Amino acid sequence: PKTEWNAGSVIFTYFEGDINSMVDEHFSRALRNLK
Amino acid sequence: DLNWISMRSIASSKLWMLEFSAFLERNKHLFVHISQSSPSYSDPYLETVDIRQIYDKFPEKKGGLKELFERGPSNAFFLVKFWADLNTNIDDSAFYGVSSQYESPENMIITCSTKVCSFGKQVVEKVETEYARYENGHYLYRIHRSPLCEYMINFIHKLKHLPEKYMMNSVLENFTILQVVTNRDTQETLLCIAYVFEVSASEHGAQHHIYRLVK
Repeated sequence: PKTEWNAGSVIFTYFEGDINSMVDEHFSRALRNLK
Repeated sequence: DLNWISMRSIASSKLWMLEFSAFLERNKHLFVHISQSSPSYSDPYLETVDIRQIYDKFPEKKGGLKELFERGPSNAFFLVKFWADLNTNIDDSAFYGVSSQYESPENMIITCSTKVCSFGKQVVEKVETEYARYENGHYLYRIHRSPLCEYMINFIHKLKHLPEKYMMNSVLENFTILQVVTNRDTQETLLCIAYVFEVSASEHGAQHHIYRLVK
């Protein structure tokens, strides 16, 4: 996990790509041939 | 063994939630919000949900919800269903924040972990730590205006841009947040709240339902 300190808090990121891509991977899976 | 409060509200024997809000302001709009008032004995028992019913929506094995429940005390565990209010034009540059407040009889140092899970796999986690301030005759913990992960800003922008509310709900059905509040010294789970989401069917307004997790 990637680790970042920002504005008094610690953020752990669990994925290697870009954030925009992360959000898209969720959306595309949720909407793939939905009814 | 301070159970009466926890059967009736979001609280363990050692911490009680006053407020939780996620919002956007340039002025203000609440996506989701919880606000508890002082528990009365005459308040109803919360509804209970069997925890094994939600395990597959949060991480499992080592760092997981099941393991956590088996260890930290069982009266610490709650499930909140939110109906989020995404109907705001403030997003079309502005501040996205989450604020929360807890009271306790004990003076502690607490960490609050909020973890975004997609299809049960963990994605991002923000960890905040807060010291106690004495007030009336309790200790107050106030985690004020913390910015929201860019993951969530991006997610909210895209969630809002979907054309049909069934699609919003499909996106939300495998989206969860897990909040874990811990005592930093003894690391004793003080509160664990599992969040699940739909979008509100009102044109404006956010709603919630609070359940107590069991067994």
